[PDB]
Amino acid sequence: MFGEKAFDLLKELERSSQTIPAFDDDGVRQVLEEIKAIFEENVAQASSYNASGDRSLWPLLNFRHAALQRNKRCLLAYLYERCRRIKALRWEFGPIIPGDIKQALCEPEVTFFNNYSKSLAAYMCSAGYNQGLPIDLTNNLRPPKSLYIEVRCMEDYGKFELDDGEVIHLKKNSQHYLPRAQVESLVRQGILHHI
Amino acid sequence: LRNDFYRQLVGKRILIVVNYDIDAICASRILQALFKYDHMLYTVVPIMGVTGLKRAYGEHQGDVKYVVLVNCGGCVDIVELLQPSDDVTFFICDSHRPLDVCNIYSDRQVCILGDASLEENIPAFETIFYDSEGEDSGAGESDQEDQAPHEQRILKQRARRQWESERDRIMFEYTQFSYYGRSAALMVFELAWKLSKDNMDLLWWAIVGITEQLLLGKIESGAYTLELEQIQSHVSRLTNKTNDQNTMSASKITFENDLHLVLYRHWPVTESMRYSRYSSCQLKLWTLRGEKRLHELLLEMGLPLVHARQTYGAMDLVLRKEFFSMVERLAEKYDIADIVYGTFTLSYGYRSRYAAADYVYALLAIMESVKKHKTPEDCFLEASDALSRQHKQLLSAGIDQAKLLHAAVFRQVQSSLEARQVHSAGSFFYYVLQEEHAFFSYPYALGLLARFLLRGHVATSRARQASDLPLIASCPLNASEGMCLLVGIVPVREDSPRNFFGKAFEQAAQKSGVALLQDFFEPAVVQLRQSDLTRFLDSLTV
Repeated sequence: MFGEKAFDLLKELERSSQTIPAFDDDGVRQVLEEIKAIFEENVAQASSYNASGDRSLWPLLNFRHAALQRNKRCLLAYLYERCRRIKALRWEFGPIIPGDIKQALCEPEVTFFNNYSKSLAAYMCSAGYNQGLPIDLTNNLRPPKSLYIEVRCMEDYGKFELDDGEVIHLKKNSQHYLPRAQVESLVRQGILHHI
Repeated sequence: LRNDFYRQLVGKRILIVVNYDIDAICASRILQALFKYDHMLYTVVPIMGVTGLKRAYGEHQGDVKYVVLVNCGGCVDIVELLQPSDDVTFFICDSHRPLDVCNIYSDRQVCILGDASLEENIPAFETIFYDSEGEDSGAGESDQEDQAPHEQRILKQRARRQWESERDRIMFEYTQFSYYGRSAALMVFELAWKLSKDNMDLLWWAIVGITEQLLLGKIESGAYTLELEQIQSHVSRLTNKTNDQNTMSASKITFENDLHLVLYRHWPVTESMRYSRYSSCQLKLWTLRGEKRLHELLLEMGLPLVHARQTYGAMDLVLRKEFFSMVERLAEKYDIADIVYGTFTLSYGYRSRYAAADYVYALLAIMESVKKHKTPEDCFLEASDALSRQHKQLLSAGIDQAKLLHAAVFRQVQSSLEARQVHSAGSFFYYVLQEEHAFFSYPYALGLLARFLLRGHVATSRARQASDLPLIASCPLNASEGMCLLVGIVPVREDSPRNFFGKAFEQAAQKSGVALLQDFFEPAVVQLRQSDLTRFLDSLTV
């Protein structure tokens, strides 16, 4: 408001807990149309004879400084909480099943997202094995059993199961030719509290 | 017998459970637990109808090997129904026994659970596909021109003579009457009992399985006064504690001789003496007089009236302990004889001591034919998620729902009877109905409707001339734009002489035939158009 809105900025995701319909790129547009409205004054009097080198201008310096503080750190929040919750579900699956939308990528976030994906790439490479065994770590926790059967679940959408089946219809009654490598992604996104 | 086949069962499977039942869930949750024991993942299935089954196999159209269906089988020559069946392992275990033998033979892809004191169909196949007329088996199946290793064509005459003279017994099969047979998963209990499984809750589940259709009026027990030996012999003989049973959780389950009047335990009395058939009809309470004869029995018991409108659980002590200690002996002499039967009971803990059948009358009431369009399968998934010891917030809601239905039932019976809606209409009795209820949409509740009117009218307004005649009923579905449901039901008190109507309605279908369906594996049921029954009823008289 004069530096308050970030609690309003995540509110696009207010309902999006684990029953999420979809997500969007809210709250940047007018808000960084600000920053080019203000730099004019922030560097207006740089070593100027506008006041002939006098002490009085010290509030202006700190004005710029705190403005930068608030802007940058709300940016860190709008970055880091997005990455962190998405990192939770991205530990609940690789890039097998990515986000519900991939339309709310705040455009530069391609680098951000994919770098963290390559965080897990490094993780896989060094960990698991020295050459790198991608170590099955947070999903598909069945003890050694059959490889190919389907079962019942509870209505997920997004429909991104590209893994090894023709079309499995990943919802309740995703009940078709499912191999093990097909069904390798789900433990908790809202799917199989019930076989 | 699968002490030998069960060691085949490790690889992948599909566990199907055909259309909704209490035999179903009881016989299947046990197998769920079994198959999560030896580390296999598997599949449980809902069936809403045989089309759901064919699309299910279509939806499971792979080469899955150990495919299973339970409590079905009489639909097709299932080899003919099932094309991709080439050498796949099928399993039946159904108690609807009167099935054709085309399904039994071809010993690759079926499992003949043929075991009974009835060697009644031994040559039953030796002429149907083995012989033929108007078609080298060296029989009528092959050529019939004096080429098969009084006239040249009396071959066919003797062939059809044998054929039809034993269609005297083929028409006896599937064309005179239907039933069910034996249990749903008591065989499965004794199967698993070799594997050292002392799951008391499994005993309770199979008790639920039997006491559904232990209803010797609905479906026969037979084994009953023999299972008072058998089931106790399963459980009673093997005692894990002779001295340590004063325990909190799941104390080793018991048996006692109690009654089948509805919900004696959880409700007050004078409304719960009112909703059963055997206590009501034999005391005739929908007329005013029945309250008086009831009252004069309450005298002889001398319970208080105020108490008889308090919950049995809510009464003071000594009456509520001495209740059945009295009723069993001074009810035999006052028109009612046969509510006392053989059943079980146990508590989990301290809350209260559930009644061994009082789940099924909540289960039957969990069939919520709601307009959300999903709820039957969700009702299944709730039901099998109910029978445990864990989920219990919902069983009370089930009881509440059940009782309010059971006291809505009568509300229509007085309405229908004393207006004399009992249309005779010839050789049988006949009923008709007009608009929809969420109560009695589906047919289980509909048979429950019929089986109060029936006893009431047919017992009380006639001589003994017509007390043995059968039943039908309408039931509309404003759900599906007008289909005018019907169900067939039997005459009075003939336990073994069960339904003619395994097909008998199909007489009029043979004569004229109008948009008839048999979508359920249940035979005792049909489904129609909205009002295209009247001429079909004129046909369906004889």
